[PDB]
Amino acid sequence: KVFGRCELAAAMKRHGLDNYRGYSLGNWVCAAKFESNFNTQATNRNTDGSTDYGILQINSRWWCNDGRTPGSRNLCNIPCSALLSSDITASVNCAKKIVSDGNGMNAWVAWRNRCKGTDVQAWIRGCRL
Ligand SMILES: [Cl-]
Ligand SMILES: [Cl-]
Ligand SMILES: [Cl-]
Ligand SMILES: [Cl-]
Ligand SMILES: [Cl-]
Ligand SMILES: [Cl-]
Ligand SMILES: [Cl-]
Ligand code: NA
Repeated sequence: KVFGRCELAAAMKRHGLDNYRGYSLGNWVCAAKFESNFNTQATNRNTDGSTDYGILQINSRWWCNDGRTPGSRNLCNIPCSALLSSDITASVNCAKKIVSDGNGMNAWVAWRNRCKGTDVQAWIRGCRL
């Protein structure tokens, strides 16, 4: 599924991400824009052989099982395929564990490089939330 901007803002609010760990909804929408362009089916292979999955590009190195990332963990206790669903519940539940892990949203390098410190409220501007 390719979400629209306000459609994703609304889904992320419905699943309790807005202000989760103090990160306003615009931060989460911005992170999803630059990680996946709002596409739930996005996958990207890392140099180290791990893969990133879904709207928030969650990595098989730590968070999900894909069966092809040696020495990896599955800390969200999910198949990485669950992160590619039209329903964002698994991505949101896993993202909540990631952002709790101690470095906040810096875990998402695209958030650090493209969203952190910017006018992230622009991402939810005009949305009926
Ligand atoms: Cl957009
Ligand atoms: Cl915001
Ligand atoms: Cl594996
Ligand atoms: Cl594990
Ligand atoms: Cl699995
Ligand atoms: Cl959803
Ligand atoms: Cl933080
Ligand atoms: Na894994």
